[PDB]
Amino acid sequence: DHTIKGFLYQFNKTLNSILSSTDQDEIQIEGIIEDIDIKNSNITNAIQCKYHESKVRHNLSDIYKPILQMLLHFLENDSLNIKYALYAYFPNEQVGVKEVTKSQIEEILSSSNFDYISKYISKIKPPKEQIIKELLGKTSKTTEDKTRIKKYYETSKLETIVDIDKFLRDHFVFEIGLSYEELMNETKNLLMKEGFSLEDVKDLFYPNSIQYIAELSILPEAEKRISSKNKLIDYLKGNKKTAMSRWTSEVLTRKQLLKVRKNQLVPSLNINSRSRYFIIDPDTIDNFDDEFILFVKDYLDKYNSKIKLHTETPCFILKTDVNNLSEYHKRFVSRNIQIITGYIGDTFYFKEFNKEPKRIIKDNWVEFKARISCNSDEVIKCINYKKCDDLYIVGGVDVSLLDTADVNIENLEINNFRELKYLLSMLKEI
Amino acid sequence: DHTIKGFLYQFNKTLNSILSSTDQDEIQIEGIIEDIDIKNSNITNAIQCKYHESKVRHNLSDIYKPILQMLLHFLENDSLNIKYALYAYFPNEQVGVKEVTKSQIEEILSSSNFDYISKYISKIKPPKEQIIKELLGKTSKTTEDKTRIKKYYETSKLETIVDIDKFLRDHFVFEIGLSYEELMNETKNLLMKEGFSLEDVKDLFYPNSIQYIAELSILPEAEKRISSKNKLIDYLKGNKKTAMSRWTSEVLTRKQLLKVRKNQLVPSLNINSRSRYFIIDPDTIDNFDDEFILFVKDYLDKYNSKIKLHTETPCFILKTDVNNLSEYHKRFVSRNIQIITGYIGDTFYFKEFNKEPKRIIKDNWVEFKARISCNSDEVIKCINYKKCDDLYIVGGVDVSLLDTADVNIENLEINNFRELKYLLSMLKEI
Repeated sequence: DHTIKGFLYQFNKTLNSILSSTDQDEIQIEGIIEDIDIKNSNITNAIQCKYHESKVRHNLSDIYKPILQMLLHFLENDSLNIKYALYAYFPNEQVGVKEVTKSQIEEILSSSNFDYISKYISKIKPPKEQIIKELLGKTSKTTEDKTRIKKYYETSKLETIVDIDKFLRDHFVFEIGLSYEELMNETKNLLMKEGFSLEDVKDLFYPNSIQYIAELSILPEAEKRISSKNKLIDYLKGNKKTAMSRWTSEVLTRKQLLKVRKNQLVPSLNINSRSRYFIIDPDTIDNFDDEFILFVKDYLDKYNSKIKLHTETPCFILKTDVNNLSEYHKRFVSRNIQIITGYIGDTFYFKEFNKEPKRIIKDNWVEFKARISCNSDEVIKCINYKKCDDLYIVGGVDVSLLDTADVNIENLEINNFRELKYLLSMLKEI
Repeated sequence: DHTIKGFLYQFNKTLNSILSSTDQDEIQIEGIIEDIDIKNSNITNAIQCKYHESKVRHNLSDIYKPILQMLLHFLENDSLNIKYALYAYFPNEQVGVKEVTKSQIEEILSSSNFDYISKYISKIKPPKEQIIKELLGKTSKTTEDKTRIKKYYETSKLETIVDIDKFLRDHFVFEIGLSYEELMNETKNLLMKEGFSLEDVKDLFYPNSIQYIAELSILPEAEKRISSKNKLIDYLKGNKKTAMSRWTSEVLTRKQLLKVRKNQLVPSLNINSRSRYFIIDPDTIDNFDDEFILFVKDYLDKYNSKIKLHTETPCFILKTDVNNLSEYHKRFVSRNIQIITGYIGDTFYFKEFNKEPKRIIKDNWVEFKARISCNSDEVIKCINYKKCDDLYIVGGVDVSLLDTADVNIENLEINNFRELKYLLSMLKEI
């Protein structure tokens, strides 16, 4: 349980650092240098997280290995402007920056542990004997070699290549961290300052952020572990918006939702001179064949009846084959409705589909009142050539090949022609 | 990463067990006996979780330690009706209950590892020599003592106090667990069976449950680690209800404020011959690039559509650079909207920007319908040269360089184009 609590404390510290950083700061979760690597414009901040709730008092030996690792990294990267930080929590130690003296650092380098001497102290303090260097260079070290190295490092005085004074003065800082509960509360309060309420932070934002940190921690690739405050905020806001939409679309009945959609669509439908295209899937509307002609007749009677005012010809695109289009053309010509399909036989003609109808105002005559065709590639090229004002999609037809840039798209979720007529304001009440 | 994945797998298994258990079952996360301690009315179920994704084939030695600890606990608690379960995942092993024979158990007790022999095998198989008993009773054991104990337990045949047959028949069960992804999917499906949707579980319920399990696991008190399905369900439902109450019914303040602001702004928007200047910061509006053109088109359709009545031209000033202005110019020209930017290449021109548009009422032609430039000093000077009636500021752009003397300033606090359309009376309900 202690390891899990330490991992949670490290994740909370990383989240707090992400929240407290600016938009220009790049932070690497489980960074190359330490647990938290904050990359600013000129200074890189490396923070090591240690949890010591079970320790009554802070001891120098508790921070031997981390300080040795930081010293080794500083020795290997002295030319880099990296600020090394050690974030360790102790229940009985006052929260704040704790100074580490040069004598304490020298005491760390004099530790009798063989692992530390072989890993970090040897590189910090190179041995002056070639035999000891060869022993340290062995991949596998026997017990006699370990004892010899330990005795040599305990008895011999070796110079320190690492500039301890400069490291402590500029590139090192030790801070006594807050408790796990206090750190979590501070992180939640930081989430509060981002416009998020306590309820939202407690329920959604904090667990999602913790899961995001945990997921980024286990990624083997270092580049994929780089995150930022803006990215986390955007991810949380997107999740919140999706949850809001999903939860809101569960209370209102069908009629209220349809009324809301109709009120949304009225302003665009009130304009006399807009080009409106409809993409319809016949299999999502009940009794499409028996009712399609009357629907088009009513639509033309409402929105394409005034010769002087209504200037734009509507277009209807259907997910069907050419033979059904010919049958619909027969049924339209039988009812004295003039349409154009762009098909002569089986071939499609560009210059027929896209021609503008001729008007004689005195005779109240328009050459054709609507365009009706199928969703073939040529027809979609015709649509893309002459971009429409409003593009209504009925039945979830694949719009992947249409150019939808700067085109107002209105997805209509209906299942019968009564609903479609109600949404387009051609009926007063269902 | 392997340890973190194993901890996540254990937490997912605990969550799945909690979901699958009945309302009368008490489950202790990180229980005294094993990882999962499900306490029924008369039978206590102990589950040990192991993750072995990196192991190609399951081996008996992989489960030596959990089985030995389990056998020792059963020996110490033979009078209790406790059923012990081993939940270990292996990629190449079929999911289901796997039988462990008595010969395999005897092989486990014959393991050559000194740690197992001294910890569990010694208590399961007591030594018949008092010297070995005294050596095992020592808190600190030297290498010679370890070697002597290992040799004695390897060479001597010792009887087993624990009833292996009864244990295997009644109090033991070994199951090959599912994969981490499969376990997570099953847990999410179980959460779906409680009345929660898939996305709701993914965004809120699953992270909340995982955080709850993690928080309960690290609790030092065993009693505080006791959980149940009803408690978790109630906690999740309370979190969902609080999130609902904070998200919905909070729109009242925003909608009422927006309605008040709209009513404030209506009187000046109904006059047909006013000059209106907009200063917009794109970073304060969601999806500015994808929605700017349609917003300008709608504003021109409502306020610059009547040639003989709408006589003034709007002016949109953006906090961007010249290249983005050129891109927007391209995009406007592609949509047959005539705008003037005042830039020929990279040089601003005073006389181009502030020329009045020509009109031919017979052909219904206006030379350009909008002015769209950047917030450069020259553009600000052009704005100051010809003073406007209404000045609208979006996003709080710096207006220190503008001559605001005797100018009606209307600051609008919005975060999306839908709200702006609502305020400018181009929509009737958000």
